[PDB]
Amino acid sequence: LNNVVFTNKELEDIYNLSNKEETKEVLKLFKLKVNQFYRHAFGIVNDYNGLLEYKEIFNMMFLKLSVVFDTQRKEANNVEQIKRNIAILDEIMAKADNDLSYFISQNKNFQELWDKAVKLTKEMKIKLKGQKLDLRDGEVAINKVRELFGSDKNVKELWWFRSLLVKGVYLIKRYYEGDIELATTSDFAKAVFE
Amino acid sequence: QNLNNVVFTNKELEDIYNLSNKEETKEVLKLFKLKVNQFYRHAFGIVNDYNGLLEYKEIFNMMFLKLSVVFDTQRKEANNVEQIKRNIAILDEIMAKADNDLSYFISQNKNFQELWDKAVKLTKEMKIKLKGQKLDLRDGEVAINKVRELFGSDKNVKELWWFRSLLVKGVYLIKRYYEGDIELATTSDFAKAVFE
Repeated sequence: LNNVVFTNKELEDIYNLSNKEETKEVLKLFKLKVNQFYRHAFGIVNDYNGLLEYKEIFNMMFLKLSVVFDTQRKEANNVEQIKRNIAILDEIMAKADNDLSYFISQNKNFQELWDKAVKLTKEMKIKLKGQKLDLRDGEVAINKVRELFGSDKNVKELWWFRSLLVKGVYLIKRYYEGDIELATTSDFAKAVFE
Repeated sequence: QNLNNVVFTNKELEDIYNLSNKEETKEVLKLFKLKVNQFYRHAFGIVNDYNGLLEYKEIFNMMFLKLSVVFDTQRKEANNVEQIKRNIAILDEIMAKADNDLSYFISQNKNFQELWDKAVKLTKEMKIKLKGQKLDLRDGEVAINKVRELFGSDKNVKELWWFRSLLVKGVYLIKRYYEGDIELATTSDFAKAVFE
């Protein structure tokens, strides 16, 4: 439910203020950075949504940007300041990347799991070659991984823990839909209800 | 998911029970009938309480393979009480091995016990968290999304969500790749590393 990100309308309004003629070829560069910025920001939101701290990082990016827009809004023709603002946007993205790394490296096995996902993906190139796979769902996608690497230590742990979790939310759902007697539906349910 | 033409229908089971028509082989036939039930219970218990374990299908099938053999004996000895008694003992031995196998594997896979406990622990907690939340959606997606939404901070669901997100991204881009695309090598740091 984004509201922290400026609409293309709002961005165009801000670009306008840079009406003078000298502040024109710099305004070209500024417009380019703001785009690289958006790309960089959303890249984070759909390449790192698995990282808890991704929302924080995304938001800081736009909070810091809004500040730069404040400057621009009341100095839209100050080319030397626009040049600096362009540098600040670069500084903002550089910190977002730093944050991204700090967290990924602070989460024990996050680096290892990343490499593994990279390694198995490369292998998927081979395995899927002309397999004409075509289905939408994290399910189908994840089932494929199981189907191809069921013997891998990491996808094994993921599939096992996953199966239990899913089983756990389905039964509690049943429980609250009036049921019980569930305490003897499986060893899992028995341990969950005892 | 192994659970097909290896398991005898209740029709087939009834046919086999019939052969035990004599009258002495009747009170034993009651016990045999009981064991075969406990057996099915035990077997399917494995298929819906351990499907997360790769080797579950193997175990399930061994159980019915070994069972089929006991049925062969019963079929041509349906009135041999002392044999029936032994068969009942064999079914007990079959279940005992299935349990052995289930343990062997689970302990050969390191963190499986830990993850099981954790899933149990978090589920217990879901009882409290979900109380009157009227959750009602089908999909492993929705189900797992909920777990992330409730325990996003847990060490284990954290690793699962991270590794999961990358794997899914990896299978989707390779799919794109094979649908004629490329230029993908610069769509993300992940794709770059995948294609370099």
